[PDB]
Amino acid sequence: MLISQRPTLSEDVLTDNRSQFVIEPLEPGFGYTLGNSLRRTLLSSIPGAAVTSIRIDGVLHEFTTVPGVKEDVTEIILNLKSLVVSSEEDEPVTMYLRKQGPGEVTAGDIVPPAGVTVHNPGMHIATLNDKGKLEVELVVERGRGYVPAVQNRASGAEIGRIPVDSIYSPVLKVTYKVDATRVEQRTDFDKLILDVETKNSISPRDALASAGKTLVELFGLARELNVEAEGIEIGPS
Amino acid sequence: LISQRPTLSEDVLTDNRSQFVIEPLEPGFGYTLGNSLRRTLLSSIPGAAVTSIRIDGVLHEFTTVPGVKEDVTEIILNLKSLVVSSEEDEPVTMYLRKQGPGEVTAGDIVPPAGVTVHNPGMHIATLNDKGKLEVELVVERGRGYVPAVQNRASGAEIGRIPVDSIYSPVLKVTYKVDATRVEQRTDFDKLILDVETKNSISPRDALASAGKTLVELFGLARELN
Amino acid sequence: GGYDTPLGITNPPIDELLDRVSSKYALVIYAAKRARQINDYYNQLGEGILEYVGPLVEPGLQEKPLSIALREIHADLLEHTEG
Amino acid sequence: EVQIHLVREVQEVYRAQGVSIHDKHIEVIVRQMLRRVTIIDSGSTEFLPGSLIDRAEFEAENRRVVAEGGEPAAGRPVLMGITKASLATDSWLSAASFQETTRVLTDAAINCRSDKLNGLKENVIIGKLIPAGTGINRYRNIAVQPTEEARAAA
Amino acid sequence: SMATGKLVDIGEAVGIVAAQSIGEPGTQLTMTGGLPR
Amino acid sequence: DSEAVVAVDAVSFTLLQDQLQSVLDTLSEREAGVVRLRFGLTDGQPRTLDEIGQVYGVTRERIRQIESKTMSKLRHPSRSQVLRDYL
Amino acid sequence: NSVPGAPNRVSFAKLREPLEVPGLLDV
Amino acid sequence: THKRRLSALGPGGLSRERAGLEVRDVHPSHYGRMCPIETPEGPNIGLIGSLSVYARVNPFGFIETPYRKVVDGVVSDEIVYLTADEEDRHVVAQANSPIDADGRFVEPRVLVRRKAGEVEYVPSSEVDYMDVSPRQMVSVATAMIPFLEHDDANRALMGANMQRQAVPLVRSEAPLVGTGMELRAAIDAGDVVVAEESGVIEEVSADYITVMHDNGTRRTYRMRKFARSNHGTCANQCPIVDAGDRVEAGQVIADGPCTDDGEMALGKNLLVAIMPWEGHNYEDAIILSNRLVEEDVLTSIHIEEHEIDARDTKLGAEEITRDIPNISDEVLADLDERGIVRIGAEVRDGDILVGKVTPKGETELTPEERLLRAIFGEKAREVRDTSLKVPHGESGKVIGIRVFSREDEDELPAGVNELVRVYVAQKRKISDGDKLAGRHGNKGVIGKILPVEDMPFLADGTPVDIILNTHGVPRRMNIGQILETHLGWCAHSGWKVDAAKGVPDWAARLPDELLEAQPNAIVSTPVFDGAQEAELQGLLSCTLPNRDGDVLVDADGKAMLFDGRSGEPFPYPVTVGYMYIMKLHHLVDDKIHARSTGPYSMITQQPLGGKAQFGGQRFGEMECWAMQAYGAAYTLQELLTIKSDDTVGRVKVYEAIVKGENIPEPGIPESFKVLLKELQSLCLNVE
Amino acid sequence: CGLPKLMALELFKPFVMKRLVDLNHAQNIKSAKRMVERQRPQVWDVLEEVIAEHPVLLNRAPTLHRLGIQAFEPMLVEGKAIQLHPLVCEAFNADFDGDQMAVHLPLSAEAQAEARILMLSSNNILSPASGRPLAMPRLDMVTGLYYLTTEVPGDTGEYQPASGDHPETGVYSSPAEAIMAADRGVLSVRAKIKVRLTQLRPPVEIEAELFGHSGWQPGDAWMAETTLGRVMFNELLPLGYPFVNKQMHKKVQAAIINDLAERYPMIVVAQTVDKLKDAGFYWATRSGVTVSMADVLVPPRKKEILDHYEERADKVEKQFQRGALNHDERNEALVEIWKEATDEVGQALREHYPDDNPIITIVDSGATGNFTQTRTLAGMKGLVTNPKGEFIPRPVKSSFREGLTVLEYFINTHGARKGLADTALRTADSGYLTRRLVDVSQDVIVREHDCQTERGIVVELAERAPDGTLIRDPYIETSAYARTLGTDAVDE
Ligand SMILES: [Mg+2]
Repeated sequence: MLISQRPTLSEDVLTDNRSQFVIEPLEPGFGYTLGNSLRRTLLSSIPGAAVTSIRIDGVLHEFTTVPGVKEDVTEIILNLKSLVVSSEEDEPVTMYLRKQGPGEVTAGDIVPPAGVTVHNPGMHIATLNDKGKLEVELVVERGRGYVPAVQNRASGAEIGRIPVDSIYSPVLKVTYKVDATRVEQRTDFDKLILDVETKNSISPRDALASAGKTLVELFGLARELNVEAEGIEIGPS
Repeated sequence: LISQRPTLSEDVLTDNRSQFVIEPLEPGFGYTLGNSLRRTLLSSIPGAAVTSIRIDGVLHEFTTVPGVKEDVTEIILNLKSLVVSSEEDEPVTMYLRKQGPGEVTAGDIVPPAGVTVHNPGMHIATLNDKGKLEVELVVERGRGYVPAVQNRASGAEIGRIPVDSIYSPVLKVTYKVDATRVEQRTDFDKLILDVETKNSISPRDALASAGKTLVELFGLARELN
Repeated sequence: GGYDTPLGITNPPIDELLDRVSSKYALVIYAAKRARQINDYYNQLGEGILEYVGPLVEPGLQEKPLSIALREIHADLLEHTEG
Repeated sequence: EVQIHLVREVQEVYRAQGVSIHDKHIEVIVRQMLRRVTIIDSGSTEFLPGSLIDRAEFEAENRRVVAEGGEPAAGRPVLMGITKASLATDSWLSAASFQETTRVLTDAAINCRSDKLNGLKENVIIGKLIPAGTGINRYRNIAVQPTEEARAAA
Repeated sequence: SMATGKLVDIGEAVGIVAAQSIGEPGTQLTMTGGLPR
Repeated sequence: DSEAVVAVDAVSFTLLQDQLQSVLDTLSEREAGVVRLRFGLTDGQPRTLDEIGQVYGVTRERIRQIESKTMSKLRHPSRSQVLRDYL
Repeated sequence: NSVPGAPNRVSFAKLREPLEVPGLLDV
Repeated sequence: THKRRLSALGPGGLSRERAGLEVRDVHPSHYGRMCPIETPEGPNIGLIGSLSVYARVNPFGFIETPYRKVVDGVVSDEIVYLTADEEDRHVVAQANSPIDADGRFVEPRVLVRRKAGEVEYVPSSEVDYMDVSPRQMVSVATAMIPFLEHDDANRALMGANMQRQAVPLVRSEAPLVGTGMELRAAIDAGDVVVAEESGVIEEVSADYITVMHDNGTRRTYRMRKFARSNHGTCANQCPIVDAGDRVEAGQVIADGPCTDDGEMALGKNLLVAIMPWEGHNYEDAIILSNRLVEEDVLTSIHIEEHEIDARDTKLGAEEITRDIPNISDEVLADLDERGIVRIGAEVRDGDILVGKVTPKGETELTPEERLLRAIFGEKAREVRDTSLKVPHGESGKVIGIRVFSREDEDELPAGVNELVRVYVAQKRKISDGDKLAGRHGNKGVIGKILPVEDMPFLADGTPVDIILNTHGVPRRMNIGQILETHLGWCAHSGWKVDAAKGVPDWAARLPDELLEAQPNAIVSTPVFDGAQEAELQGLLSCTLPNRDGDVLVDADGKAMLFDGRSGEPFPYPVTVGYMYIMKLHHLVDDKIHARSTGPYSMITQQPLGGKAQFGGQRFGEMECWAMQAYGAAYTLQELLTIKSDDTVGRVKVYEAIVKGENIPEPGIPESFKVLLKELQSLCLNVE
Repeated sequence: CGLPKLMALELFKPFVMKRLVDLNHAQNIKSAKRMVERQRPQVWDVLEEVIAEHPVLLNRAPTLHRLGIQAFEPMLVEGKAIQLHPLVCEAFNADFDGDQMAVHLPLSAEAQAEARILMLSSNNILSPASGRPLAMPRLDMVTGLYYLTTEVPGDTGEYQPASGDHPETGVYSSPAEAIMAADRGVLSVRAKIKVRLTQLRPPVEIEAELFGHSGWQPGDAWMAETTLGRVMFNELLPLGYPFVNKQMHKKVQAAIINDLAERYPMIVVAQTVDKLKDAGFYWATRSGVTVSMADVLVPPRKKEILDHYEERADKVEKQFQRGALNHDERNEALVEIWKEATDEVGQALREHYPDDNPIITIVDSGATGNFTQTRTLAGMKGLVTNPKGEFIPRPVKSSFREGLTVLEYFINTHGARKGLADTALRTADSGYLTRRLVDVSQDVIVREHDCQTERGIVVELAERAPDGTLIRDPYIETSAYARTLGTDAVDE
């Protein structure tokens, strides 16, 4: 069919990584039809990397204590989890974080092996009391979406290694809503309004594009059943 | 990361319905994808339904035909149950003459070449001896429900009777996911979808049209950015 | 301060408007007389100029006069003296 | 004590039904009840004994009468109900719309009582703008002209 | 003034407001011990 | 009251008068003066042919000639598309 | 029952009321 | 129910105000005589009652009542019509008393109604009169409320008053659950053509039925097809038999407006949830599936009667014809050659239903008008134009015209020549604003008509039709709606009590032929003798599946609704069920109204009054108080001067708006000037 | 305000006539009038531009108090119903049982100014009677936020700190990760967790502790153990506002909105109220407050309680039969026994319902309905009034879930109809009182910024306690609050 009007994606750009997309107008009502799907696709369909298992010498059994530092183990852990780091190896790569003497360890202090690339080198991770030794090993594999603390597949994977959560999604928060643009001459067409806020690994402009490509591939499965099936053709780009 | 993209196999149950199993998917994504397809299928699948009829002995919708058991508005509601699928966009017109005592099924509708009724056994009206029913039906491609296009807004004569339209091959749709989500995080959904068209076009035919509409709309935000 | 943006009828924020008039009533008559002046301005463009000045801020495409008056009041482009 | 009694005794009811009414509203009402005084002794100053008059106007009459020879009229407070207080207003134009329009209007005629149109019920009736809200001259006669600095620009 | 939160302005017909506020919740006055009181 | 002002008719009548003045003054001076003095559009009284002649010093025939010429002139779709919706 | 063109509406009533409802327009 | 009405007010009777609070009460002698539930909830409570189901008027004008005289604890059948007095002398039992299958009671002690209405336990030796049956204390309407004894009297009253306001739908489905009264009080309504003498159908149509009696003589029942009711509702009667069938005497043979197969049917059976969905069903509102609008499940016909006459005036004679003053041909296209419209022509607000012209005489023209007439060369046409234009906000086909004529010798009032009435009809869909309401008082204007896809659907994709709110259920004490909902789901899906090992305990005293019940099978729980709660649970636990292996409603009576809009499921199971809801006659189109300048009163110069004309809403004293309390002075002056009374103010303001100038300052109101002249007329010098 | 376009097109008809004669859609005024009469298509697009920024009023007879009239911004809507915003129904006293509103229209420039500044809705939050807020959330949204902010211990993914065999597994690196988790099936919205917030000003104590001066929130850091639900809630409130971390009961929400309205500008109070409304509905739906008759749980030991008190009242009646106590004595004795029985039944009932029972969730949250109504649903109706006013000594003994008997319902009807009739008479007399009051005090208007007197009454203000303390007087909020001191409060 003829779409009878053409939707548009007029991006607006808030603070650097919190762009706000809109779409309008839409047949009543496809707003919800694609909004929730696009939300899930953003939050849980874009490839990305994260830390998975960190290990801290000196912390063998008591998971809340660290010599020479201020923050206990849990503060170091939820510091590490917010470490935007992209990787291009489809396999778990280890990393090493060392810094002796008193001071303030930062993201730049981790010495990344080949392939990985931190995207926030100036990040406050912890502080060292007095000549402290902080020996850390990170494991940054890559996946999709969000995967909770993967418990040991074996009985004991490693006494030193301690698992964490893994925020694979380059998007961090997405929210939407719909409206009622031109209910009379446009006859109640809806207006989707996204709010993607991605970590500075990749911009929302590209995150939305990758999500769109994944969704169009996914519905390609449906469309490749009767190619000669009359659908609602939107018209020329 | 789960490196095997999804696949849409099919399970037939009858002619007018069938199950689609789509797997694997990302966790917590099966329900959303299912509702997406459902909202599409159930609201934007173009079909064909009668738009307006005109019976000889009647000037409007609020009277009765001499001989017919039902009255005109009853006939209207019964005709608003038909399932007929056109092929071109021009408003075709099917005919229905009938004389003498007898039941009047939709099978008695001689379609012009290009359309086809998919349930001739439908009841329409029961006549008596003196009954003469002679009605013209108009058929038209469309998508989704649309109310009675008024007469004065049109140029029709006094004889026409507008009728509501239900342009919808689909009849009922549901789904359910089977997320394994074992304690290894190798998790996936399995969107077992369920479709039941109203016999006008097969379920895979309808699902194709829905998927095509989606592949268009999501294409809007794909690379236009 | 940065709290959120109004929309439609509520812009400018009355809690910034009332920062300038003594009470709200004076704000109402203030906006009303300024709006009537602006309307006289638009109407008297038919004949020659007169001392009726205004608007001052660049008005919207099809924007009522009262909204222009309130936005000007918010911008400190007017003065009033109570009776 | 009578004020403190009326306020508290109404608040007793409105609390018992579980309701909030700030006391100042009831106070504004009661302050109308306690406006007038009775005239037990006219002295020799233009006052009918057993009659009712305003406390402020009573004070004014005595302020005048302490000069030109003293006969201070013996006044007493009266707590008169809301209805009788309303009916004995100053504006016959208002006082006629409350109760027994005919009776109030006829003796307003016999007094030849000029009204001044200061209330609200009068201005609302004769279309004149009400003396309240934005009707008072402090707000009703504002002047409004563009500040000189903006006039210079445009 | 109970409505604004600031000092009452200089035209508020507080008499009428008081009358209204007293006679409004009266309909909820379920009950001498009630509305006739 | 079936004998009251429809209240859109009054403003419509004012607009009628205004556009009518416009269209009449789209013509020469004598033409407008003849039309107005003929149809009382300025003093409310139809001034007859001879009176229009004496206020112009010409014959009744001159007056009727001028008015008939103006009458044929006014009857154009050009001069009439603006007016015709006022009836 | 007792009305011939009745649709068979099953009923939960435990009681057997002796009298039938009167001629509702008798009044 | 208008018949069978007792109204204590009237000539001779006591009036409204003069009637104190005493008579409004329910003295305990009203039992069995005047239903304590049904009554107008307005300012006439108590002053209008309806009779009990079984009551009967004493030849002197008293309200007798039946009882079963009992002797020795032996319940007889000698039905006695005890009056209002002699009931006191006796001691009156209860119908739901455990009779020992022979007239002997079972327990020794029995409830009884003593003289002044006090309740006691007497041993079974004093009891001499027992009730004929329960629901004796209840009127005709209230007997039709399922599960009445669970609802509070407030909401049951509201239900019995909203159950007389459903509008006869076009489809008229009977309800899954009811009482016994849906049939007897539907053939007694009169609006169901009843087979007079038992015979055989010979020929039918949608207009008449010709029953061949057993002996010779026949009969043809003329259906009423689309007769306007007294409130604008259709009154179709389609016949419900076939050409070979055999009807017994006293049988239903033609449905009425709200009858389905003879019995009452005041609405539809709509799948309903009880969750608060997205705030739209906020505080008694309702959200709807769009399926109701598509499939016309709620759709009333309406038939309005327009009427004009041609009078004999002094100046001449009014005349009905296409001849009209200045007017297009398009707006006179639908009329026939002689005025009146063509049967079938759709109309809209502002059409010419009857072209009717009257003479006007002469008026000194406006010279500008004369110039325009000259320039266009049009005549005067001294006939004034008063045609019958359809009023505001009405449309739909023109069913039929009924035309009268003095010439055709039909009698009319004097000074009249031709009285023409133009029956118009329109098929109102349901629509937000309309007032749906259950049978339990639970009412509420339609809040939003959701599309069908974004409606919380079951596991089978079956959407839900409406979505009531929960917060309206508890604090109104009308759990009759919930019990009806569960029993309706049971009546829908059909149950099969597994009598594998004897009969289950809850169904020990269920009637037989309720162990299994087919799908879509109607039931009926009469009012004070119906399904107990235990019976409901017992049914609901076995509620045989639909098409797959699917018991959609768990034993508690709820389900896992899938959200239609978002997509996820709801985290907690929601109640579903089939709740029978009517369509009250408070449609939006009968209420909406607007005015920007309309007619004006003659005597006072104010806008006219009421939706009949345009008119404008009252602006009483309380609103003046409110707009003063805000301190808004100018708006108050507006509303009292240049929208009501400033006679030269109105046209000035309309001019000011239309030209875009400033609204002028309002002049003195009109009512003040009139009041001033009245006072000066009373010899009161006002100056 | 919602507004039926078919009605707006008739209110604003002069305005639209002008605006579409200015545009060259119609040569004159007359054609535009007839065009509106026909409703040619572009008239709608003109109607939008004329309705922009032009406020309309909304009466609701009976106009009891000053908020009966309010002024909204009209925005077009399909249908023919004036869509009203749900937060103003408490002011209008307007449920949606069919009640009808009246749209007036302001015309003059001054009139529009009044309707825009004085009578707008978002500027009238607090009742003029007692300064409480009336945009405050209610029936649905109260339940919504209650369910959203409660804390369900033992729920999914809680803060379960136990090392030696695994890490804490309760902390979430921010509300962002928390929401990601909750979208997955890991965290429940209400499980007690330990987020690490950086966008919500912490409570007073933790603020003073970690930061001291003022942790200017903006970009800080700190960890507070709450639900995710409370985090999403405190994102509704403004930035500067402290964290809440409680269970958003209706009294708590009233207190929060009072704090806001008395310390922030009105344009922020309005937006926060609107946000609370949206979140309230959205979480109301996910609450699952439904009323199935399998959730009106009867107190399982109702029988024995009734039988005990029936023994008591039966011995009282037999004593009457002995003549030891007269008629009125036995009536009063039975009345007291059945009051005692109703109390015992209500006690048992309340102790029997779990704390997440819908019928009791609604009531405890303060959303609607007092416990008596739940007691009447399940349990006992207790005593029913006589038509005269006295209590019936019968008394009713069946909850509406059980269904009554004939006599029971007939006795209930007395109280019901007496209630309705008295409601009619009472609403008619309240108007009488109000009319008298507006008569008395119509001429009491503020006329001077200050009279500069020295007198003035003295208010109680939390009388001393015997043990020695300042117990706050109960009714201070109405006599003490919102006043101006005459003298100077001195200490020690
Ligand atoms: Mg209501």
